[PDB]
Amino acid sequence: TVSAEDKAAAERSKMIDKNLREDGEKARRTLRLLLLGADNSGKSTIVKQMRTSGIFETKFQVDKVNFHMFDVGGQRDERRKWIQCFNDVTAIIFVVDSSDYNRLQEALNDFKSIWNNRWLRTISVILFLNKQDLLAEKVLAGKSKIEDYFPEFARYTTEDPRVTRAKYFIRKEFVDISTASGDGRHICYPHFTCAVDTENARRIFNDCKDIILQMNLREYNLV
Amino acid sequence: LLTAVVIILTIAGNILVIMAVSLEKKLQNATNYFLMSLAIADMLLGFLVMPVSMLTILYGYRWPLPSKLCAVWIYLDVLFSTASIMHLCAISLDRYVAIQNPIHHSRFNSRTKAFLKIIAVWTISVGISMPIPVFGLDSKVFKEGSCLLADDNFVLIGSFVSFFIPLTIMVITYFLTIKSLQKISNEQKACKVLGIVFFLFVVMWCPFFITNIMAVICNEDVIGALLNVFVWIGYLSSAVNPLVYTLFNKTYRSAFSRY
Amino acid sequence: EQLKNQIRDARKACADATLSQITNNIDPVGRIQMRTRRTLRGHLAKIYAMHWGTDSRLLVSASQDGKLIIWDSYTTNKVHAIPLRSSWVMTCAYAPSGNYVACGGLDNICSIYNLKTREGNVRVSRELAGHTGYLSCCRFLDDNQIVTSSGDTTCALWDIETGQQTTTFTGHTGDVMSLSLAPDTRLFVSGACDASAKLWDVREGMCRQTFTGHESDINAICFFPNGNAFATGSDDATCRLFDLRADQELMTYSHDNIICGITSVSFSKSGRLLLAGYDDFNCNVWDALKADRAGVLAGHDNRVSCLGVTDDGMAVATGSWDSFLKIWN
Amino acid sequence: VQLVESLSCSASGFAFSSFGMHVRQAPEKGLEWVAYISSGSGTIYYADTVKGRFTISRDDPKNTLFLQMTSLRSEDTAMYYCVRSIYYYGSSPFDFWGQGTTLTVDIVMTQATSSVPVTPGESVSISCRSSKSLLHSNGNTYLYWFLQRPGQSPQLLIYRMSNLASGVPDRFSGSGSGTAFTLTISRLEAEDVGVYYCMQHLEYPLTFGAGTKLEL
Amino acid sequence: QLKMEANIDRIKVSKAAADLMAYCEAHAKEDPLLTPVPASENPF
Ligand SMILES: CN(C)CCc1c[nH]c2ccccc12
Repeated sequence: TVSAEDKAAAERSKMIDKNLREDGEKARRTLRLLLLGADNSGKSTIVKQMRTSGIFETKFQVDKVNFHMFDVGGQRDERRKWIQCFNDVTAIIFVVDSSDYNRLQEALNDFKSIWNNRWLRTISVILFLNKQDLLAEKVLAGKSKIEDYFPEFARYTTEDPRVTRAKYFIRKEFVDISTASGDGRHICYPHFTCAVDTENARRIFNDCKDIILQMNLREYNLV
Repeated sequence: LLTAVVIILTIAGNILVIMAVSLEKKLQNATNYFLMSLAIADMLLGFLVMPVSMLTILYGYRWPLPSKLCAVWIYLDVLFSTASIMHLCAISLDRYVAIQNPIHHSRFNSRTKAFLKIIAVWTISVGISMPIPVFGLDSKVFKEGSCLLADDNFVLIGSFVSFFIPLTIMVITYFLTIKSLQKISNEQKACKVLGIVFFLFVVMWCPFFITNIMAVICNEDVIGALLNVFVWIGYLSSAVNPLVYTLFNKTYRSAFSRY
Repeated sequence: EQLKNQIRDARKACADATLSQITNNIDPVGRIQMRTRRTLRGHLAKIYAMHWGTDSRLLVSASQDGKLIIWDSYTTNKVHAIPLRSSWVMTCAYAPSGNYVACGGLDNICSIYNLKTREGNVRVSRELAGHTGYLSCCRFLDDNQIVTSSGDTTCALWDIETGQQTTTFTGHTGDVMSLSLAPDTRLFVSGACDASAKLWDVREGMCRQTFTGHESDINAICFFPNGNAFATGSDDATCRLFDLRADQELMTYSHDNIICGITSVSFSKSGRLLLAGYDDFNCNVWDALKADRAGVLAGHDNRVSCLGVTDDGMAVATGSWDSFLKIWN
Repeated sequence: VQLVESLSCSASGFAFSSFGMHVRQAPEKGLEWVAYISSGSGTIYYADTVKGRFTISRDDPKNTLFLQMTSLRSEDTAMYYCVRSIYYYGSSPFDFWGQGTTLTVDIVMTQATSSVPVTPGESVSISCRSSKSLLHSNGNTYLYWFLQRPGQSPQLLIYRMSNLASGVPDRFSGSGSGTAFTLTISRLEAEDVGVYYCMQHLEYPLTFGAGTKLEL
Repeated sequence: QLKMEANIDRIKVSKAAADLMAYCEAHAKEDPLLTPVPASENPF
């Protein structure tokens, strides 16, 4: 009760299924990254080797492993709705302003926003503090003290040791928001980088294998 | 005697694992489909072979069943044992390539790998046990009123490829996997689980294979009385592979607490 | 805002009684049992949007994978696979005549596809630009006319041949998630994160009415079959029915069991049944008059993005993040 | 979208791999079927008469429908043009035909009158019955029509007796009852003249008729 | 816009309710979902 037309349609339909399977398998080889920085971030600056108003893409390959980075110029400040699409990403890189202190409270609030979103729980975060050399120059000058901006930072215990202590203090400040959920499916990875680093792609690459390693351990019931 | 509890718990654990796989959509990945195939290979052990050994034991090692099922029952025993050994051997190798380089394992992570792995281990399990219908089948399978293997060249040379090679692969693979994981607490929990699984596999199946290998290479009543308990200890692994390969996962613990 | 407060008293003066009192004396809908008669597969990622064709034999489904596929419902056969420049999509629309399909995404462009061409491929006749942000809904008034909704707080009507906005609807203060076209096509409604649904006249280019009864953003909106009322879907886990002529909320659909947001809404041809899709992975059918949940259609393991009732009225098609779309009759 | 031939049949102006491809016109009589190939070599079918002595081949870079010949006989000699289709809900099959070549070495469909006199501006009907009931379990009727102007390869006009192919003047139309069918033409003009052939596609072979002719 | 919304002819919600019932009642029998369509008639 099936005609030659219905079977010939089934031919090109099953070829469509096969072509969709092949396209998907080609896509799964790639690993997807979403780069959010509020401002003063250096989002272009992080990876320079390789480099459409709504979404802007930079793509790099390291060790024959292809990474897709997505940055949005078009969208407004508030990011509630478009974030829901990017729940399949491998990681979300939050680049933050190391230099200035007044930004840092709002930056930590933004970190809490990306971390605590209901749809983005499973994803982890890879964190770079850009312009840390510029931060070190200013703190070595010592005119402005970030310990003034926070009373807890006023009394803190851990390049000069003082600048290193302040740098580790702001790093722990960013980690403090992330540890609170405690689920363990998602862990933030702090990293430090000056404006011009030869490869942050290495750090992105080792973080990605760490995340995939942990998900595979979870999948195989090892943990 | 004590084997009835083994039969009952072998039924119960494998049935609960199958039921927890079937009505959960969170456990539908390929890694867990291989474990579902293991529970398939392990349910049939406790209902097709172990009651036969039960009424063989209760009859004082004189088999009340007809003589036509001796080679078939031995073939079923060797098929289920080699399937439930090769399953763990492939699980350890997959675990190694998923512990060493997670990127290249997740690149090819699909249901195709599970289908190829299940087909390979089941082809191995059938092809190891296939000479027992066609070469043993009654002098090679029946002896003194009991159904025991007596073709010593198959008992020794079959145990080389069906156990001492996949054991050599578990030894080299556990070494490399624990060296790679030793190179943080999540990793150490997986190290403890891997150590428990390896140090239970080489404790629960190995005594039977060194006993029968030594009995072929060489006190007959002593070796027979050792075999009559070490086979049941080998059957006790089927009471464990449903339990210890799932119960360290939170979803399976919740599913078992539901029932 | 003094006139608004006077307007607030004015609406209260206009309505004598709530809908719920009048609804009480009618025969009950009873237990309805709808089991999925088909499930459609081949989408390898999350499905954001589906639209039913006028024939009711064809639908189009958009997904995260970046392949927009047109398939035939009854046989389950697959008619087309459209490659997309943008992987990111939130909208798909099926033209009333059926020659045209529109695709909108985070790229801030609505891509309109002519299915029929020499060489028998799907080609984009026009890519429509002029929106500062993502397009959240698209609907065809006609073969040459399309109205778009977007996160700019603007809705735009395009002439596809000319290729630029002939009118701009810019009364909203927030991102406009959803848009519904009336049966007569001359008026349409749109809902937004401002938590206000507004009645838009297509010809004038102005907002005739604004209705707010929602605590949270409205993700979905559907016109009543008569065309005098409509229902909205929100993250408030509430579906409210407003009437155009009365200019007041007639009734609200809420339950203690469900706290999750609505993601879709649609009406049966009677309008007795407002089908709704929830973030709880379950779809509930409500007696529209009494606001009593007749039954639950639960075949989806992940959230239902989109729900549509056929124009003939036979079936309900639910597309979800579970990556296969199930027809229900 | 042009099909050229040299059998080799080179296709330029479309995506080659997306189409199916398939006809023999006798010098004495009308169209009769040769062979069918799907898109990317899905399936092949033959009628018994020309079966086993011909081959079909596709190559994506060369973009060509191929005929290699065996058992050459006076039946083989013919004028053939490459015929194609696309199948989905909303099918418009047998849309476009090749230029043609000349070489020199089951359901029966026919309409009663081989030659029809024509008067301008007057409606007339051409009826060809079908052996197997065109109506199918879905409700899609597989009845088709063509027109071959002399010196030009034919074109599609009407499919299924309720749907009319685009690219056709709307005057031509159809009416149908179960397994008994009557076509409706109106306002016949110049360039309407030719030989009209009708077809049945419930199951292969493609049962093509000798057809009827419009005579001025 | 507020003048346009203010300049709206307004009608009793009860009358609008009865009108809402009327269309439902007229097309209550027609729609397959409320009353189960017979099996042979349904396309699915
Ligand atoms: C008794 N059962 C545990 C034997 C299983 C087995 C696996 N491979 C064999 C080779 C020879 C004899 C027995 C076995």
